[PDB]
Amino acid sequence: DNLVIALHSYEPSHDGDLGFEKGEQLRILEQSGEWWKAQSLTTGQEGFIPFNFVAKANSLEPEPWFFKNLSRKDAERQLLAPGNTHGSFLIRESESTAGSFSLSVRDFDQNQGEVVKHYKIRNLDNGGFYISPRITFPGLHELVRHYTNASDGLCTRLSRPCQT
Amino acid sequence: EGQYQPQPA
Repeated sequence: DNLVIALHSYEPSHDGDLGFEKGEQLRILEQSGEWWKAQSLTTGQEGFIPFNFVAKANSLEPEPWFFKNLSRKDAERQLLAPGNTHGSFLIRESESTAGSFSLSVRDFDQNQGEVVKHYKIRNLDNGGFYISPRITFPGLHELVRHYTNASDGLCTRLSRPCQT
Repeated sequence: EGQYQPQPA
């Protein structure tokens, strides 16, 4: 069920490598750290690919954090229910800037207890998203995977997806 | 635009 698309052309260097093209559909068999095992859907060839040369070609709607048709002030109530906490987050289609996305994360502060902060995910050319121009991402899956492990810039760490 | 927070960079 797990499918990626190649961002770059790669020409093998090690024995066991799979070579591939920009725009090629590969399917993942194993995820060992930095060299994943894949089968190309174009040739049928198998081998190890460099992890950062590919992005998830897997539907966003199955993902726990992605709340398709949701609105700013609701995202704030969605998060403000019991069952959630600081670090709880979600991504939602931008009602304002159509074509776009926003990030809603519950946060704590001494003073006004518990804010829910919104951020703007800016679009890149073709393969890309970002929140800080310092790091750019090929897809939403890769953005989310980076910030749940580091907060760099964000005013919290993305602890948990929103629980409905 | 219309802007939320300030873009962390």
